[PDB]
Amino acid sequence: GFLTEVGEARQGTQQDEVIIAVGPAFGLAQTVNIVGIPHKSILREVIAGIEEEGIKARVIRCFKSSDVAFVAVEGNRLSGSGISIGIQSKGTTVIHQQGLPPLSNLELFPQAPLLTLETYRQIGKNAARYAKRESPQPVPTLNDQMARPKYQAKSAILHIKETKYVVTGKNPQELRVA
Amino acid sequence: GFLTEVGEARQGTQQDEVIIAVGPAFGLAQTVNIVGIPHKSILREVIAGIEEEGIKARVIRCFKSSDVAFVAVEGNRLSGSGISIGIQSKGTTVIHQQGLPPLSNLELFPQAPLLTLETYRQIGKNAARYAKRESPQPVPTLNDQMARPKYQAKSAILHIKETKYVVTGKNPQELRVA
Amino acid sequence: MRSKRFEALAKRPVNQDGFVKEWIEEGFIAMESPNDPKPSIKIVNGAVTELDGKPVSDFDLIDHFIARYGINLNRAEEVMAMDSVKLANMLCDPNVKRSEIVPLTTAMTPAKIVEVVSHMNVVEMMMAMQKMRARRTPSQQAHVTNVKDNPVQIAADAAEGAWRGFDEQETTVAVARYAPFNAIALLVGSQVGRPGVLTQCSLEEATELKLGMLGHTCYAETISVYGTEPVFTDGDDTPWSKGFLASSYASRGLKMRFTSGSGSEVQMGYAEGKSMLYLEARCIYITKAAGVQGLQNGSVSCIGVPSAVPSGIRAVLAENLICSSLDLECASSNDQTFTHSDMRRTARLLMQFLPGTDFISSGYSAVPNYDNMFAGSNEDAEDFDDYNVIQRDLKVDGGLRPVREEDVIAIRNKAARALQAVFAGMGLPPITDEEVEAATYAHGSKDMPERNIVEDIKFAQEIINKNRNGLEVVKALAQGGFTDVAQDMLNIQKAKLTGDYLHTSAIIVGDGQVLSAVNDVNDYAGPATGYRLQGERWEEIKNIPGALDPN
Amino acid sequence: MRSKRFEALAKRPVNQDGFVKEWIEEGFIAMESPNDPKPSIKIVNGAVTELDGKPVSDFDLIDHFIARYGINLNRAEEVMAMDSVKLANMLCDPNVKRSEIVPLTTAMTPAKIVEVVSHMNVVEMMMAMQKMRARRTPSQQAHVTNVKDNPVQIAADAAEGAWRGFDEQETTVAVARYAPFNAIALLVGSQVGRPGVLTQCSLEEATELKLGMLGHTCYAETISVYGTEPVFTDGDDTPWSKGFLASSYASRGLKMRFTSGSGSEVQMGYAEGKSMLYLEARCIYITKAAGVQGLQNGSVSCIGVPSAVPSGIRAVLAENLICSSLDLECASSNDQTFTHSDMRRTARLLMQFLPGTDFISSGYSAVPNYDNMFAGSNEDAEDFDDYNVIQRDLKVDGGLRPVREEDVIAIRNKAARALQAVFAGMGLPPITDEEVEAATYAHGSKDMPERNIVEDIKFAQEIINKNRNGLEVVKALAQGGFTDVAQDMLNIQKAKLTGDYLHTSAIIVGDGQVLSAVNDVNDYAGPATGYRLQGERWEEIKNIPGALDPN
Amino acid sequence: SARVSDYPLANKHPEWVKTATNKTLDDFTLENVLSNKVTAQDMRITPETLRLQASIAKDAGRDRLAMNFERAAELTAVPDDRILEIYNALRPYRSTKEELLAIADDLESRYQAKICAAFVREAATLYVERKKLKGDD
Amino acid sequence: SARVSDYPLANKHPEWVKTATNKTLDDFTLENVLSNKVTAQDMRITPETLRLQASIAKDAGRDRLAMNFERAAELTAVPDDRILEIYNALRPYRSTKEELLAIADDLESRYQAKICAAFVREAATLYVERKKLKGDD
Ligand code: COY
Ligand code: COY
Ligand SMILES: [K+]
Ligand SMILES: [K+]
Ligand SMILES: [K+]
Ligand SMILES: [K+]
Repeated sequence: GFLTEVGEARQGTQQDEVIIAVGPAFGLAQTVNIVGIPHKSILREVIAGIEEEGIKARVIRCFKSSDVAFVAVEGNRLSGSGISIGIQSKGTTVIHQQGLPPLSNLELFPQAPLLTLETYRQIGKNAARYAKRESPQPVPTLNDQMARPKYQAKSAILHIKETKYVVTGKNPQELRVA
Repeated sequence: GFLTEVGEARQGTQQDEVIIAVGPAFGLAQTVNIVGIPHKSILREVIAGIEEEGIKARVIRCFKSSDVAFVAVEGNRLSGSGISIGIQSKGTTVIHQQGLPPLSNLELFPQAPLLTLETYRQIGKNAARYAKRESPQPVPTLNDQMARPKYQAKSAILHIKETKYVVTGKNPQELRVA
Repeated sequence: MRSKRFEALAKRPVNQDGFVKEWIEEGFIAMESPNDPKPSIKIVNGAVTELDGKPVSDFDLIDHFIARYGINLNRAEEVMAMDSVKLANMLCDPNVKRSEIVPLTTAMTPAKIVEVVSHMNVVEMMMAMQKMRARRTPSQQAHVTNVKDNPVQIAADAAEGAWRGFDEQETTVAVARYAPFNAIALLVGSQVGRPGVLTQCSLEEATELKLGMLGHTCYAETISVYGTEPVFTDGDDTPWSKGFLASSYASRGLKMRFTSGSGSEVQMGYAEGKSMLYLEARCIYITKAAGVQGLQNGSVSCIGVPSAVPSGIRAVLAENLICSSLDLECASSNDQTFTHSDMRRTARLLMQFLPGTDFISSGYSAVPNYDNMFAGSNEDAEDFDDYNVIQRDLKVDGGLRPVREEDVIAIRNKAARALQAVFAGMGLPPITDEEVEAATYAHGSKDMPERNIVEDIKFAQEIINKNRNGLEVVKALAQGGFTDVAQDMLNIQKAKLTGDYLHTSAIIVGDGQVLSAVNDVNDYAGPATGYRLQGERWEEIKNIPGALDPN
Repeated sequence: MRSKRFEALAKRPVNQDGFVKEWIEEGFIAMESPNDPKPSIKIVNGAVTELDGKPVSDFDLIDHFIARYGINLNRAEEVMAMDSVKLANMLCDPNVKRSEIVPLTTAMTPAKIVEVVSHMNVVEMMMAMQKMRARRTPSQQAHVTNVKDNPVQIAADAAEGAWRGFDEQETTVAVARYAPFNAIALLVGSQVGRPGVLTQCSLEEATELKLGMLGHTCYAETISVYGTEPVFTDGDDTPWSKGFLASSYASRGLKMRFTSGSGSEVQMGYAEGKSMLYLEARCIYITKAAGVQGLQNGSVSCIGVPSAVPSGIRAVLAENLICSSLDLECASSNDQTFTHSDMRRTARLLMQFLPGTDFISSGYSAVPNYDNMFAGSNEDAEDFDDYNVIQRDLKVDGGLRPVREEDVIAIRNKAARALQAVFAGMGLPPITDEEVEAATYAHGSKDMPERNIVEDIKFAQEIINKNRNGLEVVKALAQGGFTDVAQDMLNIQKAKLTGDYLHTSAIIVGDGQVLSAVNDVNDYAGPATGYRLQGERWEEIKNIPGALDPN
Repeated sequence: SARVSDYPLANKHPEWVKTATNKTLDDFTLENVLSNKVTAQDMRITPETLRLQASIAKDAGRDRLAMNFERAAELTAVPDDRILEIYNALRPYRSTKEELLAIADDLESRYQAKICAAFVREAATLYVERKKLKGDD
Repeated sequence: SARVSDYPLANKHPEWVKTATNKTLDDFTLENVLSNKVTAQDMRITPETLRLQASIAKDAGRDRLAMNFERAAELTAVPDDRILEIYNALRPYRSTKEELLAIADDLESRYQAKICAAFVREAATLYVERKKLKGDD
């Protein structure tokens, strides 16, 4: 595998670290995203995005909800920078920030099948730029009128399955590297 | 103005001609077929196809019905060879034969928009070959599923207009062709 | 400068369709014309003296035929006096029984029943159609044709179409002299797909009857009638020649129906100033009067005429509803191209598909439309998956089902091999193994080796001239290693001896069991009653390709 | 060896669609699930103690809300004891008035009314919908978006859509911080196309309310409710917070509806083993209980979920019918892509289009789908001619009309000009004359000059930060010489002052005339009654482009 | 008199249906086809069968259908080529009045087809009035 | 009380919609907007109007819609930012029970929003049972 819980995740310190909050089945019951991009590669480009911006990249697995907004929110609480990136096993991703209501965000990627590894790295990059309070220009908008026709039912099944690993009230876990 | 009526057509006496039988508005109130080919040009090519085979072409205008089978039957009745070609103003064509029921024929061209001047000449050629009792291979099938969608309403309108020139009981007129 | 919005719109396929402003004086109006006659009847000593305006002195052959044989004169005065709006309400009311309505509608004049259905919208008309449909079980009919009159291909396409669910299949010719081959190929291939499927070969009237007399068909449908006298005359018949023909088919034990359809009279130049629906009602009463059990209508081959004008597709549903309401089987068209637009042809089809009719289409093309010899159908073979998905989406029984490629291949193959044995046994131009394989895997004639049409037509010709009948086909199958198929052919021939399938809406299902309006009585009374898609048939319809098990 | 028939079939667009076999245990089933609860209710001293099998001791927040406020308790036992098959029959019977049914259906429990409508086929549902629809006149709602959030384009498109007949129009954002621009653009352009057209800008709940407080919208619709408590929770609300929100909008004079739609709970992971239809019914009763006048439903954004399973599109019509049977306005979806197939999407739309609903679609895309920011609608701008052709074909009023290129071009032009004046007066990032000619002639954002997102977004965010209100828009209109538009803008706010358009199904037509279920009472009683397409409106519908005048 | 309770004949009363030539349904076997013990001439519906079906149609509320069946029963006695001649005779402009009246006399006197004879005389009379006789086009 | 016969107010009784400000619909003019004779609050619907509409709803057979309009009339007294505050407070896991009860007392005592206070108090006890308060997640 590639992900190792290394205890309950502790509050951030420095405002120059970005947390990647991962759904409760990411890299476990599910290893690839809705179109086959592997979780390790996705974590790989996300981290590489942040780091190369010169910011720390911390990763936790979220438990109290499988909803991408809420798992991102879980992360923004602990991110020393207040910026976090929420990611579901199917691949849907969000860049959050403390002070925003859960169903608000900095940037949303609401059609997972359109994401690419190149998109994942941009997201990490941007998250880092936000963490330095840099105001990056947003990742270019991806949209396809047939994405739902082709993938929404599958998205549903994947979400159903990931959702079976939600633990109410359980605190995010810190995770170690490849 | 290229067609002159020169009296009641009489019965042919020898198997040496094909009658071309045209509807009662042909070359008069209507002067092109459904897709704009000039009546003049149509008549020219069918006549040439017939003559090309060493047979006489004789043209008549029919009045008792504007239906192309009945037009052609009026012509086969009078044809020395028993063979006739029925042509409506809108372009619909039939090769008919003395002896067949009105709604039977040797060859039928039931999608007038698809006919070209090359088709019309081939039709004349085949008509001549029947006249001479050969067994010509039929003009190849033209068919197109969108012909009715595109043209059936227009075909009805052109037929309504030609039909106004029908005269019950008026015998066909032999035509001089300029 | 042009609008880019309008430039994109101008390119849409629907804008290639033919549209026309109404031309009321020439009848180029689908329905509800100000020239249509006010319903009326007058009867003196049991004989009609006035009908829908016209005095008996002015009757044409159609008026005479309808006034004498098309209307229940015993209740005509009573029903004329009823309110047409109430009657229309009765049609769509789920609690007014079909059996309570038919005594009333069959006493209506043509103008009266048109006035009634013209108060209705299409939702109301569909609500009515599911109830008035004569057979409880809806069905389906397909065309099986190709532009080469390839008989091997026709047998294979016919087997596939029967397997997919068509209960009737219809061929016709690119080259008319091929007809006997097409007919035989259709019949053989149809019995291989599903023993019981009825077959017809649509030709000039005398020619088709003779073909039927030789035993190479199971029924006839394109027995045309027309709604004005001049047009009927150019159709080379009268109500009396067509009624005699009807009885001639029955005297040979052959099922038959008439064909009509809105817009024929416009198309053929004489509408006598009336709307298409009013003239089509005359056609429907001619059919009733002749004693013919059923009718193919819903514009049929003239669909570009009502579709061109306002409310033409509503009119088409209305003529179907009049047909069923007058207690005739309705083979409800959906068999002919009128549009370049997938959206538009879908809307036209759902009018019949959603309520269900005796034959939802009278000629779905079971071949790609390039091979359709009635110049294109409203649906073709490439739409089969769509059709099944919509059945599943709406829980509607459209008469068809999903099928497995391997079953279709096996069945197409068997049909071609049986026909090969037929040609060999009858001494007809050989069908080669290569042709059997191509027919097996073909989509259309483009996939078929070319044949020697000179040899085919010569022997097809001789079937007619030497009166080679249907038992020759049975023997060659029996003698050629196809006893099962031979038995099935014999069985469908035997159906011609009982008269059972001569009744309203008859098809033959299961093990040669006749299924008609007489023994499959539509008993609709609202929700949870009447024919309902359910049970095993629903499971069958649910099972479309691509439906992955979520777990 | 492959069948070429199957190879052709495999290529068809419909086979790109997502299909799934039912998964009963996870609620991946559209309706008629063996896990749905048996209808029941117990009342003691005016309060519910039992609801659909569940004791009050076990009620979740949804049960409590529905039990305490969502049901007509005065006739609930009466109606519970009626046969569901009889009640379904009453629903589609043209002679049982809507006013006789509403007291009974509003007294039904969610499981009861689901049971009732599940006895129906789609023809019966449509027959019932045309009667139960609260507004006598059907209407239509459009999406007005683009992938750039380009405001001058939004204003142009808004103007054209209003001119084509939409009575409500909806925008939303590619980038959320652009929202105030979109909203103002939509309002201005909408009033230019037809004064009275209602506009909304769909956002997260607290954000949308604030934009409405500031006067940059006239109503709100995407006020979501969900049918299981865990899903509702992930939606970040409860029935009480959404009920509070509903009244908050009304307290500011803003019309609003909730949004729900089958499949959301499956999509969001907790169906509690129930059918989509049963969970949706709970959503509809949540809406009723909250005192909210109307509802956007028919799966809406979750349409890939019920459409993947059998009878999903029938369930979508059924949930629209439950909505109208509960005396709620129904904005019936037809606003979200679920298929690559034109045939299939047309069948899905006709379910609502044929009978007519309060809003036949709750977001027809008035831009090409590439520009649709709800990830595509079931119809878009390129379908307008088809949509008009089908209206004409069936004599169905689908709420829209054929238009002239010259008129659209003018109208898009005055709207781009107006928004241009507004940005000036407001000191917003300038809209060049360049931009104005492009939006005049655009089909979409591909035809528009790129803008400075940064400057726009900066000024957009400041409109909300600095609470810049509608008056600013109004003055700027007046200042730049668009008094008319500025008046029209004024007139919307006026409507806000009167409260008349807060009622069930209200739209605003003609000279600021409210048209709602209160003063446009649907009185259907069968054929020739209720709303009928006729007179000048029919003439308008007949007048499609390309109709050639026959003489 | 047959009623809808008697339908389908093949199931309810196969015996009632015995052909042209005293063959029964069960006589039509592959074996009998192959030995020619049965041939096309045996495989012909009878006037009796069609009149039974006519009674069932009437019982089903379909009197004109019944009358069609009654005409067909008569026509079973008319040979195939004569059927085609008479059909063609009735088509517009084929016949003179006297030729139709003679077909009618022949139907009645040679085949006892009195209904069809009546039918053809009715067409002759109306073909005069509406001008669809030879020479009227 | 207002009836369906009284609707639309704008058409039948426009003078019943005089603002609390006492100035009619007709006063809402561009000119007046320009001259600042009418201003942003000026177009604030009144509780009076909402109670009118509530009665019509009732008359129309829509009791829950009426109830919503009554809550709404109450809520006209609550400032915009306060509205948002209370809405957010009702969202899952935002508040303690005591905090919700404080909101309801406030509604009742400061704004005489009686119905809304009862609605919030209702929310408070059920959020306890169904575990939607702060810390329940
Ligand atoms: C529309 C059509 C008609 C209709 C219009 C006829 C007309 N005269 O106006 C219709 C339905 C009334 C009709 C009748 C018949 C009668 C002939 C009547 C007559 N006087 O013409 C017919 C004898 C059937 C019968 N039972 O009697 C007949 C036949 C056999 C045929 C075939 C001819 C074979 C041949 N001879 O080689 C045919 C090729 C089909 C086939 N594969 O067998 C086809 C031409 C068959 C065609 C299939 C095909 N492959 O083309 C098809 C489907 C499409 C033609 C088209 O739209 N072309 C496009 C148009 C823009 O071009 P156009 O040149 O203007 O087209 C004209 C010609 O086709 C002509 N024409 C049409 N048929 C026909 C036949 C003969 C012998 C001649 C000389 C000229 C014929 O009419 C049109 C319009 O002016 C067509 N018809 Co007609 C198909 C019959 C289908 C079953 C009955 N039926 C279906 N709908 C209805 C209805 N609403 N009412 C009543 N009956 C019916 N037909 N048709 N028809
Ligand atoms: C399907 C969909 C949903 C539905 C599923 C959501 C889910 N959590 O499972 C639905 C209807 C319940 C829904 C709700 C919301 C709620 C949030 C609830 C939540 N916890 O997610 C929402 C806050 C609205 C509200 N009033 O509360 C919300 C919004 C605003 C948005 C926008 C987010 C903007 C932003 N934040 O930057 C958005 C871009 C639309 C827009 N242009 O405004 C869109 C993503 C908007 C999308 C438009 C777009 N441009 O993409 C759209 C239309 C298509 C996405 C898709 O199918 N992708 C294909 C799929 C295979 O890829 P995927 O990666 O697996 O897709 C996932 C993400 O989109 C995610 N997701 C969806 N929305 C959303 C929002 C946020 C903040 C986050 C973090 C994640 C969100 O869910 C899907 C499936 O898991 C979509 N949604 Co929602 C759309 C709301 C529309 C009106 C209400 N509505 C419509 N239908 C019904 C219904 N039947 N019942 C009840 N309510 C509704 N949505 N949505 N949504
Ligand atoms: K007709
Ligand atoms: K057919
Ligand atoms: K729902
Ligand atoms: K919407």
